[PDB]
Amino acid sequence: TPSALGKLQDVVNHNAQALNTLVKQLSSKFGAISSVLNDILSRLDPPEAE
Amino acid sequence: NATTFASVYAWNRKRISNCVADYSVIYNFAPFFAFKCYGVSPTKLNDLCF
Amino acid sequence: TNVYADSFVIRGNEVSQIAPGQTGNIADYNYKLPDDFTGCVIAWNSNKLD
Repeated sequence: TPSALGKLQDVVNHNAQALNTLVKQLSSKFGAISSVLNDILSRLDPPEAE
Repeated sequence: NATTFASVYAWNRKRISNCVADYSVIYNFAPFFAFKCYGVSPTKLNDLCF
Repeated sequence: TNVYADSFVIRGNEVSQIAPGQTGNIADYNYKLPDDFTGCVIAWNSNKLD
């Protein structure tokens, strides 16, 4: 039976799915014109960049 | 430095490529009461590519 | 606490250049305001006088 230790495997899967999704959240343009900070400071001035 | 532009309905698009544009050389022309940039600042142009 | 009134003349279409976090030959090479500025800026006509 390959699904015998699913209770334990779910743990390491959720812990991975918790961080992996947390990495994709960096692509989320939260009310911003870009999700990369270096692109903002390079395209806008500090007053409008902040 | 052109003599006569076109109408608002027949505006003439002037494609520009394979060059290096020093936008500072535009200010020395007629006054610019409005130099608004909606995606970037009017200063970060000489540091970015297009 | 401490108020200072800095003054200098500009011949018209250059007033928008004096702002915290701005670049140019009149900003990096002439007069620069800080990024943590706390004050106000003024600009006005002085025809007959000058």
